Amino acid sequence: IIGGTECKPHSRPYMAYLEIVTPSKFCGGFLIRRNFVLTAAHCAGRSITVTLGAHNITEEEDTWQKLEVIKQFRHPKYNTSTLHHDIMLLKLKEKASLTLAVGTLPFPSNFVPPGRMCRVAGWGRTGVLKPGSDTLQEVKLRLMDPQACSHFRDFDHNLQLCVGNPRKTKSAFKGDSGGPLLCAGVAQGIVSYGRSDAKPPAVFTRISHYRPWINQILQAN
Amino acid sequence: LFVALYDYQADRWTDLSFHKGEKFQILDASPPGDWWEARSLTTGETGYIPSNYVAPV
Repeated sequence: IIGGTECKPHSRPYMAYLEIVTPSKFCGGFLIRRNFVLTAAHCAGRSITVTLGAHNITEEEDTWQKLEVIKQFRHPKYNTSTLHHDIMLLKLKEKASLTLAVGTLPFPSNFVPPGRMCRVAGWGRTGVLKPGSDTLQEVKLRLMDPQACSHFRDFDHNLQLCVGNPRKTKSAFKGDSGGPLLCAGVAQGIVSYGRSDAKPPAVFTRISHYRPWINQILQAN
Repeated sequence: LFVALYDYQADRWTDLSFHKGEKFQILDASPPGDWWEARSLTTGETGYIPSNYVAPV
């Protein structure tokens, strides 16, 4: 999270932390079911460890729950030129235990417009040339006219959200990928990608679009 | 295992920058797209790269 503040610890009990190996790599995600994490497809990997209950990602706390992802549901449409369909589902090896510091973020039993504010949270870098944040950070961003992402490689306002005012620094950055964009407390987008120089807006996966692909998976599993 | 034939500064924070002569351990070449997931032998970094850009030894 570039230009945010550290969260109130465990205030975001859905926040998943992903540890992916092929080397190692790290992403965000969020918990939608007791055995499912929602993330992005460019995080896929040989094997992945999932830490839940964390605030400081380097301090082992008792709220923590590390679980082995035993299935990977990469969206089949996922394409690496446009980074369309940057969404992936993960079946955890074990149903997590719902506490205070660890909780699911349910989806209602709606296409979202530019204008509103939103929030995303993550342990990603807090600046272009900085390290990933030890502690979970968050930031409030605005939904933009998709002509604001116009110069993004094949931006599609139906598959993607254009998140973050260009007149601010506040933005999601590297490592924050897979983390939920929560609009008024509802997940509406997953951090996908953005500029190398960290200039906003960044491209978020439009949740609404893939909600059936999702419904299908959780049902058949 | 792949090499670089030209210097390259990526646009997306999902992709690697690299120089001529840099070398790469590819990782996920399955997704449909110009780009493969690789690992810099030079920086140790993981990210996507252009497949018309690199060359195998």
